Amino acid sequence: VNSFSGYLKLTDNVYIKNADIVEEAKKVKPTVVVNAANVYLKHGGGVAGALNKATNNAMQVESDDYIATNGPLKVGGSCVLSGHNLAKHCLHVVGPNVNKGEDIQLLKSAYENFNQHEVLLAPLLSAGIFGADPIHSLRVCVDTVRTNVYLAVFDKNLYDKLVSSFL
Ligand SMILES: O=C(O)C1(c2ccc(Cl)c(Br)c2)CC1
Repeated sequence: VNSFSGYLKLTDNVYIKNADIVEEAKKVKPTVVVNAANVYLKHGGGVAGALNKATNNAMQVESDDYIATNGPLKVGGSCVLSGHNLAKHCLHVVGPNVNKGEDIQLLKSAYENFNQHEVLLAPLLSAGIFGADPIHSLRVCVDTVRTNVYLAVFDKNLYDKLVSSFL
């Protein structure tokens, strides 16, 4: 039993809700919140910009030190950093950005990072400003993630479309 509330159950391990991931993280304080990161951990907009804003820029400060030490992530890769006031940990995951020409096949590799964590609060990878079809992202999530994932979808219209079209 966990504290996630109001989710629709899609499969044995995947759950979904129309919610602002920032507000959901502040309420649940999950062990892991997933960020929709880029390779530079520049949290400018989309989910990343919103999460970073909620940390009063502490996420960005920590991320800049991470990059200075380690260099950029790979597309499809991830790193674990602090969750600050939102979660115990933040798993920064880089899905391919279609608006940069990146290979959509890398979306499966991106979701594989979730399997290293038993339970996660997450957005749909490569959705929103990353330019992929969120219906496809949900399909890849369900077919790749085996651990327990709670998906927050900000847009109500999109949430209803994802549910109504789910096979
Ligand atoms: O939750 C949402 O509405 C969606 C999303 C996902 C990731 C990012 Cl980065 C942004 Br922006 C938006 C899925 C469309």
